[PDB]
Amino acid sequence: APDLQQEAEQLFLSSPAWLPLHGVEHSARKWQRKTDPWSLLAVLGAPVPSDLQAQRHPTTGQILGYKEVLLENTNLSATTSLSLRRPPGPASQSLWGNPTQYPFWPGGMDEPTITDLNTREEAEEEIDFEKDLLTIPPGFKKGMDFAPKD
Amino acid sequence: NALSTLRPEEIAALLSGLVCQSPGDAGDQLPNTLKQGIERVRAVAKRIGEVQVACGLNQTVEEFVGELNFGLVEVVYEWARGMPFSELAGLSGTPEGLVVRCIQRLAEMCRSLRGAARLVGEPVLGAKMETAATLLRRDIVFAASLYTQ
Amino acid sequence: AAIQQILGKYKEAVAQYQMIIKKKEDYVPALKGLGECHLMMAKAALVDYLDGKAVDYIEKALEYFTCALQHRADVSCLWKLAGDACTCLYAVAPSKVNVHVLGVLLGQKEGKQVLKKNELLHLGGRCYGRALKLMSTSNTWCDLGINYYRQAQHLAETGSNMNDLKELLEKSLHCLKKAVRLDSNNHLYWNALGVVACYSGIGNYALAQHCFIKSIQSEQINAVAWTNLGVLYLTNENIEQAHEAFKMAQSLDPSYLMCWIGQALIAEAVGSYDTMDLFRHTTELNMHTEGALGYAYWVCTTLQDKSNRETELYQYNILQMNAIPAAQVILNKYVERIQNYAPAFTMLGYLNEHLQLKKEAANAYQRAILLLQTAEDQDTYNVAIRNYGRLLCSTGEYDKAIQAFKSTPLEVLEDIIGFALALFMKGLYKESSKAYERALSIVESEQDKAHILTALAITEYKQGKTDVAKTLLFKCSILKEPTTESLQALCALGLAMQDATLSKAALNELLKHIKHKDSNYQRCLLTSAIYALQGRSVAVQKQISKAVHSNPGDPALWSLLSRVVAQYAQRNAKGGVVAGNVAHILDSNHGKKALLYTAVNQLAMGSSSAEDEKNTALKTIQKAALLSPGDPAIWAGLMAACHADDKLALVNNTQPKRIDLYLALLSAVSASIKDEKFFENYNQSLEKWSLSQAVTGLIDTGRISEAETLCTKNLKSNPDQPAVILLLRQVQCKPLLESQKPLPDAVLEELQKTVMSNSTSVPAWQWLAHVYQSQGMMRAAEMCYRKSLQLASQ
Amino acid sequence: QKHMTRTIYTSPIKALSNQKFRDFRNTFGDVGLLTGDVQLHPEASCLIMTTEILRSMLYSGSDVIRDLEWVIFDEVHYINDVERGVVWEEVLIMLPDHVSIILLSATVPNALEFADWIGRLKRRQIYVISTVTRPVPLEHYLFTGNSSKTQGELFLLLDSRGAFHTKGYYAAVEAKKERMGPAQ
Amino acid sequence: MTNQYGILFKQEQAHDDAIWSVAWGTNKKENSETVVTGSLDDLVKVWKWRDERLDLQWSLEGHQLGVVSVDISHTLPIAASSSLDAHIRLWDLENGKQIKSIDAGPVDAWTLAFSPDSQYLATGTHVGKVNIFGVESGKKEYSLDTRGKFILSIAYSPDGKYLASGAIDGIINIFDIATGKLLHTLEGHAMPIRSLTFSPDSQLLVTASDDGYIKIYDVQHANLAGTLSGHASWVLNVAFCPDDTHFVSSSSDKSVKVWDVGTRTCVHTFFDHQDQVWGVKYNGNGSKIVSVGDDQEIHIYDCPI
Amino acid sequence: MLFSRGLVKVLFATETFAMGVNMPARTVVFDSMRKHDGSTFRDLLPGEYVQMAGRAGRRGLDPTGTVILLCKGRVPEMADLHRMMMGKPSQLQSQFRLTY
RNA sequence: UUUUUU
Repeated sequence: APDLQQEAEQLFLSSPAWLPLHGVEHSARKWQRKTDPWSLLAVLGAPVPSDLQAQRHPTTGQILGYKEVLLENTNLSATTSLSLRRPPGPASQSLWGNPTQYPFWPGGMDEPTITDLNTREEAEEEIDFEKDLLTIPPGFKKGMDFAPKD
Repeated sequence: NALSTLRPEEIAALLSGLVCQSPGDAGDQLPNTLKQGIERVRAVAKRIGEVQVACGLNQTVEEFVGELNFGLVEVVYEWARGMPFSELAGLSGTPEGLVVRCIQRLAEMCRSLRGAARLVGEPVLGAKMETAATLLRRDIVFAASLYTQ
Repeated sequence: AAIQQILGKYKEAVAQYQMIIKKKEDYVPALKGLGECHLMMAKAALVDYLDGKAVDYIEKALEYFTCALQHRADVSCLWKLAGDACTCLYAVAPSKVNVHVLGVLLGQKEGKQVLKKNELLHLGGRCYGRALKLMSTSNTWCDLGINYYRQAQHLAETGSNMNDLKELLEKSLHCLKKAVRLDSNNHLYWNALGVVACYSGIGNYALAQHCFIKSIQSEQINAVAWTNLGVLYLTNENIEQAHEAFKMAQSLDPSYLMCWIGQALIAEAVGSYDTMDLFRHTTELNMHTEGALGYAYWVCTTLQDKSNRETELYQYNILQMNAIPAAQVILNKYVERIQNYAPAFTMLGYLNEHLQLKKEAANAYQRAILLLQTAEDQDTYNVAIRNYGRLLCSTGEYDKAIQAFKSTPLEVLEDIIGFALALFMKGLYKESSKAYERALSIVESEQDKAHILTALAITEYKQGKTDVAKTLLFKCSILKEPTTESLQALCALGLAMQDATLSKAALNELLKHIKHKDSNYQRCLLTSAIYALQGRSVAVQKQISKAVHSNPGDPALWSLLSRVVAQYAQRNAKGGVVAGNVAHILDSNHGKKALLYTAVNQLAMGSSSAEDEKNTALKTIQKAALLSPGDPAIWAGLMAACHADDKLALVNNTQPKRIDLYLALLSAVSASIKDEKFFENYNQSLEKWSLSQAVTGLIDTGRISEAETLCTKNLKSNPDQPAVILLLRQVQCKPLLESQKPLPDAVLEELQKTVMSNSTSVPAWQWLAHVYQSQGMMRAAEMCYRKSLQLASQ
Repeated sequence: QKHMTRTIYTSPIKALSNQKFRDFRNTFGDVGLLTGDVQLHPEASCLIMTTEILRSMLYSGSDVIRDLEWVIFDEVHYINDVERGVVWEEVLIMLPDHVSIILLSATVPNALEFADWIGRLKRRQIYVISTVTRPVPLEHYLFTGNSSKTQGELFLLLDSRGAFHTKGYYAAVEAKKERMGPAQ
Repeated sequence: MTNQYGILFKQEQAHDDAIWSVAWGTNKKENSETVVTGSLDDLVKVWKWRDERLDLQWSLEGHQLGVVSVDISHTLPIAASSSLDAHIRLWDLENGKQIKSIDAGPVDAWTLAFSPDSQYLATGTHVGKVNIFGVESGKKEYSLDTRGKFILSIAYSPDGKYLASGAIDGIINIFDIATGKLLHTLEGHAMPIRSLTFSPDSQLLVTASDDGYIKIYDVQHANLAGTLSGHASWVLNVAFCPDDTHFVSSSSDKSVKVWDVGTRTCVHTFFDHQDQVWGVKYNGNGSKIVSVGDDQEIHIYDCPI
Repeated sequence: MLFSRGLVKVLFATETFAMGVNMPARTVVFDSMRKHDGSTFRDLLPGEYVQMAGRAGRRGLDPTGTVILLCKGRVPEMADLHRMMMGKPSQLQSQFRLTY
């Protein structure tokens, strides 16, 4: 090791950097805060309504060709539907202890009775988008009054 | 705000009062923080039993609060520092199976609270329950079963 | 493969699809599956802020989709998936998007093309339109509307235009309204209409509220719609009702990110106490931009306030939740996503500075400099220059630091002080002195005045002029209260001149009224150096022993005691070994020096043990070499240990081992010295000792020729120095006198003459006396030994 | 295992479902175990669980229920417990219809008023099988100390044919009378 | 919710002094499972994990000082070792006898690493370079250069085309083997690195410095994906699992942690050693971990898949 | 695991061995008739006794199995021995209740 | 004074 005297001289008289005058503190810097809550708006996309399913020769079935057909059980989710047609799940997931997920139907219960027969494809109902706008959220007492846009 | 403001080696001893299933008593040689946290926990239980009995339920406040039976607070508090089992065996009069069972039933609850503090939005309880769990399982209390391996 | 894709597990599905494709190449369903897997991988990549991986994945997905569309281009789902792929790269920081599209997609099939962002989004719109042409469903209508929305958003966000994108927005509204009327029982279409309707270009809030309410009525389990109402109310100064909407949203889905961020924003607005924790929770869930900036802001603000460091806010949260590293990672991701905002860069520089990552801090400040060239406020540009220059000076490149400090008005204390230090670092001591004086003029907060006086003393001392430095340091002492830094500098200044008069006075002054200093190692070092100055050389060790008695903790003190016993009074070798061992035990990071010193003490001791393995000098020096292979002392210690082990084995008479490594160790010593900043005298001494030891070791083992060539090369480097020439004489005269021979008085006289050249060295005299004894001139040997004794005693 | 489906074996006692794990893994293939702390192989086709875990993954979906064929309720006479009998009925109610049930028991009298409840709670017929006459029958003796040095006399009070013997009781009581804490 | 981790075997005193490195190799096509360890001795003992226990097979030795790094090959039966002895002698592993000996001092080699095809055996020097020798074909065809400091860690990507190098003072350099050109230099930590590892498929590079943190970079860009801080002292090794989901780290605080890269959290900690743990590795289909420590012991754990 | 290979010869078990494990043995010997439950000091109900007694015979290694009662304090009081040693085990009740 | 599980 070096001798004590030069060790001390290097430690103190080598340069003025070691002084508290030149440290990382001793500036008292400030920053300004700028929030942006419009970034929070989220729009999700619709699923694909087609699958390209195979064909089967009516006798001794063989795949003649692949034809596209319409899927039927979309818009069903694991947290809003309780049937064995809903999408599998989020991912590999905790086996138990999961709120926000639905059990399957309990076996003594079927609970399916509805037809709702419109089945149109050009079913545009002519909704009015500016006549009478509903301004009360479900559960509140009052909404907010925005000025009409001309 | 009962549990949030304690050390991680104290929240485990405070929560040991829900699990022990052993003859119970209070203590003397206990810190002040534990001896006051026990009172806070007992007050929260008293409030819950008081809103239970004032509705039509038939379970008296005393019967609800009597499930809280501390008496392993000191033993768990000493266990979660690095103290080996032998000194615990000397410490107090409970059979050494009923102690390993209580510690095993506490390290499995201080891990579902890690899951619930992340759900409420309490990141300081999550970081204390994820410590009080890793310091609680080290030795023959958690020896692997012969059958399993 | 399809089943594996359904359940996640994208890599296995990709491998299976590729195995299928190798056999058959035109199999459309396999191609479609491969494209879909890559698209999903890209979206997962964009959830973490990895924007390069996503671009790669989408490029590959487009490859597969065009390959599939070549065979059957009548199917609709393929075109829709192509449009999905093209439009999922919004908000990916353009100049990061260059996509190698090829073939049918751009109408005619020519070669390849590299597309930028706007072009990619436009191609996406074309793909959805073409898919919709041949199968008119609602989902494609809604997706086309969203794509037009993204195109308008990109045009506005680059400030390229405004009011010349109106037709694009009206087209988007037309498509979205068509989708809603085609099936008015789907929460998705109403929600998409609501989001688009409140875009800054349209600004129809009544329709937006109506759309969000309709979406909620359609499906009660809807966090997205509730959070969208919360945002709408929050921006129009309605904190209470927005708070209610956010509360409903998180009640329905506790792990949705936007609602938690909204709660944090509301807590910040009304000035609550759990806003920092809310931002931390947001960071822990997943990486959003707004939560990232909020958490970083709060971490920096907490670091500024210096009344914290007992609070259990600073201590627990910051130092046991690792807030600083978490904030740094968060800011890196944010900055790569956004990259046109300066405060983010300055906070990143500050955090990097606290992690002592100085190069990265310089880069951050540099980018902030580039952004801030033109702005309404010039104060932030000057502060950025000061910080960048200061960090640049901290790690080499002094000229760049000087240039950076040039481009600012040097009128505030910070700029002048930084300029002075950069100037001093480069050289130019007079310039630094002038700058420090100029800074001294405009000074408040007398602590800084004392520090500037101390800096003045140091800088002029460098030139010489110790008298003026001394008077200036006394002038600093005349201030109301000393600073414990002027006193230490005064002691060191006294030590630089070999006079203990003022050093003792300064030390007594330092001890007298200063207790708030908490180093406790520096005072001991100064006290010991003062005692050594007077040549006492036993008191030194006694003084350090006193210091260790006071504070039996403090590994540093134990390590220093071991070092001093090795250097001064090496007759307590055993005690030194114990002290080094204690220092090493009482921590781990003092391993390096403590092991070096205990090894040297063990060398001095000899072999005074029970001939026990695993604790000899060789083992400890090897342990130290594994810990820190950087200093040259460990390698020199290794050379000494090998030689000593050979002699001990020879005494025990079993076998010499560890024979030929001296040349490699010498190379290691020189290479290691080359990178040490400055202890010049010590480095020169170390190199000289190592050279001598290597030559002697080579002579002993028996490789005479290598010793000769090494010595000759050293003399060929520089003119003669009377030390190495003695080494050359020794290597020369080894073969002769190994076999009996008489030597001629000419050679013998020459050797004697060479020895007088380098006097004041007892070894040399002993070796010459051995030569005389070998030939046999006994009385002459006696005289040479007598000279060595006289020299040693003096 | 022959049909590629999955099966759940559920036992109430934490220590009883460990050697069952050992014996089912030694006898055939893959057998996962799930308990309060153990989680060996939650991907096998013979998961062994305590009923409070199946009751907890019936309330959510858990996507294991999609592959079941059999649920082997092991000790179904714990329905009579006072603090845990509600678990067995939350499970037997919430089970979907495509999952067949096996109920091992311990010779209760009203087995047809319980299988009838499960038969019309679901809408499937349930077959009741009941046995008697266990192998290796057992003779219930009575040992009262006498001539403790070597001699030991055992009085028979119940035999391998179910016939109660009052003779053995009288002989035992009289020997006790003639003979008439840790040291004994 | 975590899996069932635990010890299977514990060799009581393998060597006579500290054990400084370990390599686990499933070299042969059959089930061989050979473990090679080097210590503060000359010994380079070659163990075999046969069915449920380690049986010592070779005790081969030719070194003069302590061994600082050992390595094994996946194709051939072969091994290499370097020491403070200034020699890189490479063994045979079948008859237990030395094959070659390469002269190289602390200015020519510190730590070993074979190629993916077991052909080149790169090492890190003192003056900053990386020296690539040639096994079975002589010595020192070429050296990659990074203008830096002493270099401690060397890693090869499993698929080839990447070589990474940590150094004293922190900086990290990534080369591509195809052309030998520096891709990019990370600034990383502020204290020595002394361990690096790629992931299978080579898209994730994991460092472990001297200050306690474990950076997780991302290759083909400069993105870092997080900082893992759960140790209480230096970190001395990181080994990445055969499936790209976990990795194991041994620190100088007597503890072996198992992380997972999906959520960047510590699943299980092993508290079984009694002194600094200098080496951790996986095996083949990663389901067991070997850990050699400062106290002379060899632990083998059980990490079920 | 040492009782399932016959390397241990006498086991001083309690009810935890009667329920939680299987491990058949040759001769089961009781020690009393009444076990405490909840401040009651009740005697063995027919359902319990059958289980512990039932794991007495082994499989093909012996003709029968002997269950030894070990009355020491007073007379066995055969009246309660009748209802304990033979008796309908228990009906199958339903402890349904509401939890939160 | 027996026994127990998320």
